[PDB]
Amino acid sequence: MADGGSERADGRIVKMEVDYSATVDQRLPECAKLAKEGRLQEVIETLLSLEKQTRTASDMVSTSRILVAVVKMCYEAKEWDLLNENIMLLSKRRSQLKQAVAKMVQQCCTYVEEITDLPIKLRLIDTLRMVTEGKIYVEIERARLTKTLATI
Amino acid sequence: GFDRHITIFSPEGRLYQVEYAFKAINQGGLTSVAVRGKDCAVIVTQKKVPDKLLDSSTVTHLFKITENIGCVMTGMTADSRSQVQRARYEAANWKYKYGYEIPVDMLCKRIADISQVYTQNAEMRPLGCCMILIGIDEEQGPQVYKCDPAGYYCGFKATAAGVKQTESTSFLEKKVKKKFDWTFEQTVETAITCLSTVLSIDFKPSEIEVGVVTVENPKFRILTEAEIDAHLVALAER
Amino acid sequence: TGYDLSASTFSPDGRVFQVEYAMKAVENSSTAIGIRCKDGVVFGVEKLVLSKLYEEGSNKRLFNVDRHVGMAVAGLLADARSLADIAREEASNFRSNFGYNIPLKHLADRVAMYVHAYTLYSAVRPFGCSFMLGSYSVNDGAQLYMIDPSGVSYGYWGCAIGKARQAAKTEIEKLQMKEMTCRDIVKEVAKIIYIVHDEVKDKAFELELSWVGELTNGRHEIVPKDIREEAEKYAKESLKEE
Amino acid sequence: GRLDRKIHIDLPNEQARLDILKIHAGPITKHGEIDYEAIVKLSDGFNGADLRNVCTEAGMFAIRADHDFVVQEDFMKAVRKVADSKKLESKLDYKPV
Amino acid sequence: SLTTFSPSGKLVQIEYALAAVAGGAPSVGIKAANGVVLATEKKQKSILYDERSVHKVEPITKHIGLVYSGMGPDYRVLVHRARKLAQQYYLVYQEPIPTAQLVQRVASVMQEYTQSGGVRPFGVSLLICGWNEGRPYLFQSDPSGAYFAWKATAMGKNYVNGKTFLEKRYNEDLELEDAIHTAILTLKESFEGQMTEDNIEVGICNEAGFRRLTPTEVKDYLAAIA
Amino acid sequence: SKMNLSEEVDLEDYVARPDKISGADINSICQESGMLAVRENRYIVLAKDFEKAYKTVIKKDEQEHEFYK
Repeated sequence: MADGGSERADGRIVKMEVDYSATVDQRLPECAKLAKEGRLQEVIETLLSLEKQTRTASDMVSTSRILVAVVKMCYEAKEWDLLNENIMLLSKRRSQLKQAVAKMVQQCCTYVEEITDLPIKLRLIDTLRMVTEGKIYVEIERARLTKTLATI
Repeated sequence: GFDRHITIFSPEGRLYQVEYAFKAINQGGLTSVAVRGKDCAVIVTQKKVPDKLLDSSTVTHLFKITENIGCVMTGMTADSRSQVQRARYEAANWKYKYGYEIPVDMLCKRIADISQVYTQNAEMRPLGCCMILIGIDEEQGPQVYKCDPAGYYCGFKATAAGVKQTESTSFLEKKVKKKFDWTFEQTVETAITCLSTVLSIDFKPSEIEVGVVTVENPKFRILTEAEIDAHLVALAER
Repeated sequence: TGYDLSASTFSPDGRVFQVEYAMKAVENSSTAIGIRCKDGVVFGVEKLVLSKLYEEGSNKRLFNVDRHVGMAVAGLLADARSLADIAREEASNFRSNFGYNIPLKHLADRVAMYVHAYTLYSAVRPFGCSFMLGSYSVNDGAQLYMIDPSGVSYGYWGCAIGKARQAAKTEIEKLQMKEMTCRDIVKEVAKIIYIVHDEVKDKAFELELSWVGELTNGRHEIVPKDIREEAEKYAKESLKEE
Repeated sequence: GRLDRKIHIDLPNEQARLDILKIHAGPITKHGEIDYEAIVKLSDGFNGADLRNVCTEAGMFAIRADHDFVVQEDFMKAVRKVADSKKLESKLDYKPV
Repeated sequence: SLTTFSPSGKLVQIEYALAAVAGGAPSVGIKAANGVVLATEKKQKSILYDERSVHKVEPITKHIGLVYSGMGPDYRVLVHRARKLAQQYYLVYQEPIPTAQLVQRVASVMQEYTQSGGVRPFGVSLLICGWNEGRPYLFQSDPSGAYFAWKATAMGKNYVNGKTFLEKRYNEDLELEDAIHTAILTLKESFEGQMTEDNIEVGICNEAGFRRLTPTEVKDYLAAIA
Repeated sequence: SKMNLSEEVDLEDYVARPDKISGADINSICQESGMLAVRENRYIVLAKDFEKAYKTVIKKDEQEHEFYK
């Protein structure tokens, strides 16, 4: 409900590296429930930012190892389904989705300096799937530009 | 002498009393919906109790017309029970003079003819209820039929009857557009969500009546409260 | 208008006004309360005496349609007598054909069919009486039902009909009749009758109380005189102290 | 082209009636032992305004017999009091064509 | 009702009956040298309905068929009466009934049902086809009971333009079953959305008898042909 | 021609729908479909908007009982 689950998520990021992906898949629906709460507009957005930073930490761990394409496709599928599994349009479209978008594009900015052509092109097409209809979408919207520049 | 009171043709032959009967059906503020699955059929009807003094077990709109067929009513209650008893009579008559479980279409056809001869003559009220049958037929699977007081009927993959008719039909059509082998618990979940989004009430389990007839259990049965709330908490998260 | 003088014609909105006039004629009459106890059914009705010239006990609205079934009347009394005769002969036909005491729900269904058949055509008017049926047995417990002239037969823990029906069922609901025995039910029903009598709106009145249950061994009967004549007694302690 | 969007307002729902009467439960003095669900359940087809009349009419029950507070019962009879008062209605939906 | 003569000598009740029929479903019939085709259009209100559940054509026997325009339950009860009447003709006679005989039987039935008081007269018009003694037969019956012989006709919605179109078409010498394609054209002239697998019903009566067409060949004739 | 209609938004499935839609209300259909698209903070209209957009505006259900037909 409140940010307490966030530090519970801290426990959830203690042993996640020790085991494999199904632990992340099992702590996923708890984050889904917290996103499904939606207490007061952006009161829930702290929990949304917390689960986004945990999944991007998992992204760091999984892209550090070979499991690069799988985590990317699973994560893009989950954030696209976040409209329907949680409240519609990731329950706010902004300040909890905006932090998600910024975190994913800075993850791409980390990855462009380290990964080869195959994972970078899969990651960029996965981002372009979201780019076609939805991003932070307030008054800048320019991270899609700054990364399609990286694509080209 | 004009036909606005008695069943006679009009300029452009408009029999006003039959639409008047349709509005009389819509006077009773209740709704039912029937959905046929791959091997199952479900009728979900909402009910309202004004007070706790009345015995809630006495109010029931679902009736076991035969051991394998279920029926449900909408309109004024007394005429509903009257045509329930008439359909019961004709079903038992068919079983006695033929010796087998009557198919759903034959009951539907006979009481359609009864409604037609009601509306054919004068000095007879043309009745004010609509009817839904659910059943199983051998080498046919589940069947869901509907009758009006005018005597019309058809075959339906799924339909509904009540005050909030049209939005129910639209929701059901946009759901059956992606039909793809409806399954039993999924059928009752979809029917419950359909009734919920039509009424926008998010009903508690003790406000509803569910009746399921299945190929696996060809005997028609009545859902109890326990499995009702089990399906509700099954559909609570989704 | 021309669309309210027949029981077979329809209003444009989908309504029948003859049966609505029948409902108004029923609610014009005085009150009556049926109640289901833990063991049986109690009927409490009040009847207004029109003049002292009556020899008392005239036109009592409580009738014994069956040995094990009692019934209560509001509305028009002649139609009530006709329905009582119909109920008696139908119970007779049942126990002739079947050989056991008829269930209350079954005979309620039959009289519902009978009263609804007279709404169908225009040659016969709808009835002007709403009635209640109470019964008890060990095979099924205590059963109570209420039927209006339109043909709606509903079971009740406690039901009321009449002019003061609103406050009657109001004070019915504020009692937990599922836990009280028949002796308490008598005093509760008497108290509610005395409350809803309304005093100034009518002349002097008289009380009628009827019993069915295991105390009466399932056979419906009127209350004894010693159980009677105490309704006023605990009324007078329970009257308002101004 | 002339009038773009048509907006219907229906009779208030049970939770809507609950919230409306709670809004009209602002200026109330009484002892709080009230099940609002009972009034909600007894309410059916009621306006968005007649609930405030129900509050007012339980208030005039309180104003007789010198009751500064309101007892819990005065609401339900008030519902009955409004019920027969709307037994003389027309009940015409009058949908737009 | 006990309807009687107007001061104009016209029965307003049967005029109302034919007016209600004229607003009914469009349908067409044609008599070719090898039999009779009947055809009708059923526009299902939604996808929810089952086309195979209720039909618009019904076999009275192995060689007699009748489509209709107008009321539904009236049509089905008249199907019951026609089937039963033809059956007692076969009971007394032990030979299959010829078309024209059951034509005047049902026309008579219309005459008493519009003559007897209390009952509102019927609001349907019927089209009858059969193969009797090699010569095919197609007739039309109105609610008033005046039966007509037609080798090609259209009854229902926008029937006059269909009648003019079959006046331009239908040289009445089509020995083959090409007139069914003409009936498909006549229905397509008034078809609402598209000529589909189920909206159009077609029935044939040939020397082998009357046989309701399977919707497979209905989709076949819908394809390629028009 | 002035709208987004991203890659697959069909129109010929909508031209076959009966019941005599007028000329002015097509402008209304496109207008409130864009309203639906902008409420969800999306700059490109998708095909999943148009069916609820269509059922929002016309709303004429049946007005003719089918046995009469």
